[PDB]
Amino acid sequence: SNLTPEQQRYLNAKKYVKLFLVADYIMYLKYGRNLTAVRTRMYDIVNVITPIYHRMNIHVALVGLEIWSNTDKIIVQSSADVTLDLFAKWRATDLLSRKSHDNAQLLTGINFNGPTAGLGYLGGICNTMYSAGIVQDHSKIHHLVAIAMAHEMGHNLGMDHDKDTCTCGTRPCVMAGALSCEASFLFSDCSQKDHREFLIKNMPQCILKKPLKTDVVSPAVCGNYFVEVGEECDCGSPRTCRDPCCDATTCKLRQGAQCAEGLCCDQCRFKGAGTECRAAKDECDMADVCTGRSAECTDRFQRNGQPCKNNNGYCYNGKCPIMADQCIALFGPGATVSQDACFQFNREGNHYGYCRKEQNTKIACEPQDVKCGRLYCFPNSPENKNPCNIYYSPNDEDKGMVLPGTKCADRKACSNGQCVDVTTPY
Amino acid sequence: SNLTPEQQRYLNAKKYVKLFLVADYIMYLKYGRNLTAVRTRMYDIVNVITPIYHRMNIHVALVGLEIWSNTDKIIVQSSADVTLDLFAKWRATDLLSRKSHDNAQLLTGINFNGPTAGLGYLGGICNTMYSAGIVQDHSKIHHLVAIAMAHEMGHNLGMDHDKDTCTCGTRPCVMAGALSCEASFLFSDCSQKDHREFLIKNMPQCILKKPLKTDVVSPAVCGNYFVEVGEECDCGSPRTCRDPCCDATTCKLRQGAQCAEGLCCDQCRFKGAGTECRAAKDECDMADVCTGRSAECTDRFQRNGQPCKNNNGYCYNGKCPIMADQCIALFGPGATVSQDACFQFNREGNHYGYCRKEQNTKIACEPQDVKCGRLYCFPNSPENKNPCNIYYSPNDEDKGMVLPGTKCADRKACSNGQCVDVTTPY
Ligand SMILES: *[C@@H]1O[C@H](CO)[C@@H](O[C@@H]2O[C@H](CO)[C@@H](O)[C@H](O)[C@H]2NC(C)=O)[C@H](O)[C@H]1NC(C)=O
Ligand SMILES: *[C@@H]1O[C@H](CO)[C@@H](O[C@@H]2O[C@H](CO)[C@@H](O)[C@H](O)[C@H]2NC(C)=O)[C@H](O)[C@H]1NC(C)=O
Ligand SMILES: CNC(=O)[C@H](Cc1c[nH]c2ccccc12)NC(=O)[C@@H](CC(=O)NO)CC(C)C
Ligand SMILES: CNC(=O)[C@H](Cc1c[nH]c2ccccc12)NC(=O)[C@@H](CC(=O)NO)CC(C)C
Ligand SMILES: [Ca+2]
Ligand SMILES: [Ca+2]
Ligand SMILES: [Ca+2]
Ligand SMILES: [Ca+2]
Ligand SMILES: [Co+3]
Ligand SMILES: [Zn+2]
Ligand SMILES: [Zn+2]
Repeated sequence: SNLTPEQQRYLNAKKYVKLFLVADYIMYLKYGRNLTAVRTRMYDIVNVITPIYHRMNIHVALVGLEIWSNTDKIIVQSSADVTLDLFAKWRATDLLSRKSHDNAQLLTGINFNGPTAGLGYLGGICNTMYSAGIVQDHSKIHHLVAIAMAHEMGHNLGMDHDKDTCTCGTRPCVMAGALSCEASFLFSDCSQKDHREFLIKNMPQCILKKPLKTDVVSPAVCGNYFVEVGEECDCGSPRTCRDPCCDATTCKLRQGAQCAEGLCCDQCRFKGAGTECRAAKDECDMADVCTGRSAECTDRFQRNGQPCKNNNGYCYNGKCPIMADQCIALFGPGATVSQDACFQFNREGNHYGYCRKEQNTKIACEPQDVKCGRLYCFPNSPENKNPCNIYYSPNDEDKGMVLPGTKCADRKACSNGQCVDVTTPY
Repeated sequence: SNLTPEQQRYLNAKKYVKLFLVADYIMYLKYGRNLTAVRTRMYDIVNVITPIYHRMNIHVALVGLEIWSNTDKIIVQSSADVTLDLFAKWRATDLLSRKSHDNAQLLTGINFNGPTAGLGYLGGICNTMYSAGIVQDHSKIHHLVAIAMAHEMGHNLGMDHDKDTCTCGTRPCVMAGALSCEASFLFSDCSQKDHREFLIKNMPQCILKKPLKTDVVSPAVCGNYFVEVGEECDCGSPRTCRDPCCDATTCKLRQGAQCAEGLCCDQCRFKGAGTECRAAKDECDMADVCTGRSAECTDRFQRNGQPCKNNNGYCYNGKCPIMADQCIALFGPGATVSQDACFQFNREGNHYGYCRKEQNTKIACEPQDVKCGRLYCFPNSPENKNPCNIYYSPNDEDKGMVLPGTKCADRKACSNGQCVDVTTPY
């Protein structure tokens, strides 16, 4: 109730963690230079992690797998801390450059200094440079290694270590700071909360996108609640399965049934074509309709240029980019758009003030394209004595620039560093 | 059901296990190419083993450590069975030829196929071809890796897996078929009995020899029940120590104490000079007496020459070496000394028949020193057609020759490939 319609809508949204596992050189050697063995080892670990996170309304999906059999791609060392750091960086510049994934975990055969069996950036989930974690293949029992991985992933998802009071049952919980073969596959009531609050406050977007059945590289497992290649539906085990449209025993649709789950499926039958499946959430969202011959129901948004937010902007691919909200995202609450005069600094085409970067140079904004270059904000505070303040980033000079589609005038929005009319398909 | 003098005598003897550990290349990489780390690992493991086996009157002592930091000497595969064989043969071939030890254990970071976490020949202790075992550094907790090694060594000591009727408390025992991370460091009642029986019906001699304090390659540890360099005594950990003569904390004798161990040590004091500390086992043995100013009991014997074995041999360093028994030792029962004529082949000076080596050459025997070269025996098998038979080891050529002090002529014995008189100090 206290949660915005979006927050509640976010929490209710099923979660997916497109995971990308990585086995290091020692893992390859550890398993007799047998890629099949290493690969299988990982698959199993996943078969333990998946059912664990189901109780968190999160489906871990192995969308990728890499075994450094020819040689490691990062200086994996006894220092769990350094290893994590190097792994994350590699993951940010190398891996993410060729394979899109929500989180990556490193399974190494090396032995980290001290009792630590893994590390994972707290809340780093979805984050390009922090949604990672490392785990030592510390025990022969893969069930224990999986828990270790779930632990690290637990951190990535905002969860902390269980404190004395925290409980999940009569045995230790995944987030217990110390392992043991008496460890369960349950998260303490604390973890449950920490996670929830984390989600509410951050709402990491990436964990919302469901991977394609083909994106999953893990051997299809019937009963894991996820329809994988070769399966028609997955409602879990015959005992837990609650969908009459599916045969939990073989993961196949039952005679007559055309679909099992989905917004466009009622009583095991494709909803009539034209029937609405998803209503409009905002003034830029367009109610979705069922094709009638499919089980899914793609999402569509209003046509760009559609006035939104009391005529303060124009819809852009479902969103309503306002120059005001952008300042609040760059500097925080209370932040406001600097007066017009400020944007005139874009006509200088200097290091920060510009509109477009054709090749690598900087083109000064045209007198009528100023509000499309660098965004000048002003934190509405009785302290700040500067009306014009920009948000620069040495790494990305685009960061801090007026987002595309941002209303730069009446019936106009920024396309490519220029204030153009919103009456033209953009 | 009864126990023979030699058996009881053997049982009472303090047992020692000069262990040699070997780490594979993966172990090297598994610990960041840090020899200190790998050594420390092996050291910690021995620290857990020692106390376990002491309860068995067995003092484990690390007399050798070899880390294959450059390359493995054998092809360590995921097949435990094949690795055990390769290692067992390597030891019998390369290792034993470089350093003497009672038993070797291969600690590898490789993962064995299936649940197997180690392997070790049954009752192969002291055997040059079977006193070996392979252990997987499967867990991060060296405690479980120690129990694993203790388990394999257990087999080497004639111990077998525990039956559901065997116990050692509430926790599972070392020789438990399944390795629980809650496993204790105790041996089941069955384990202890099989061991006793094994020792009685075998009496592996190598474990009777105590390792010189200078042979222990492992760092001195006050509490390892072994008086190493810089220690006056070692009653184990200060917590378990029960010896009223030793300061378990400093491994120093307490005030008013002259000793803590020794046949000539009683109640922390030296037994008075003259006191008997050992009876004569055979006819070539002389009762031993305490000096009064020492805790040890030197085992003196009869002067070499004393008639023994019903006048078939002459005492030699506490033993009565006679060809009669030698043949039986080399070719089993029924084997008897061949007829004089045979020994003539020793004059041959050829490949096998000789009396002694200079360096690479062999000084053939002479008409009299003939019966002091290669021992000639013959099987009593009716199907036998050869009177002169020989035992020859291409590995060690000395093997098969007549034993020193062995009664050759009448009142003479073999000294150095020569039949010298027994009256002369040989
Ligand atoms: C690589 O590892 C795989 C297993 O991880 C080995 O294949 C297994 O072989 C056994 C028979 O000994 C089968 O019972 C298993 O089902 C197989 N595992 C599966 C499902 O692949 C394979 O032999 C190893 N490679 C080699 C030849 O060393
Ligand atoms: C090589 O391995 C040894 C471990 O045997 C490391 O030494 C340890 O260093 C830590 C400090 O980080 C101490 O707390 C431990 O007590 C040390 N172990 C012992 C007993 O030596 C050493 O730092 C490693 N070297 C490298 C390059 O990492
Ligand atoms: C197998 N090793 C373990 O169980 C050690 C135990 C431990 C860590 N710190 C300690 C301080 C005192 C006593 C024991 C420990 N803990 C770990 O590996 C945990 C480390 C962690 O919290 N990583 O984020 C991750 C694990 C939960 C998978
Ligand atoms: C960590 N894995 C284990 O505990 C497995 C369990 C196991 C062996 N055989 C089985 C058959 C069916 C199911 C499980 C097993 N056992 C071992 O590693 C034991 C193997 C052995 O007997 N070595 O001599 C050595 C061990 C005591 C250290
Ligand atoms: Ca499935
Ligand atoms: Ca829609
Ligand atoms: Ca000691
Ligand atoms: Ca004596
Ligand atoms: Co003792
Ligand atoms: Zn943690
Ligand atoms: Zn066994």
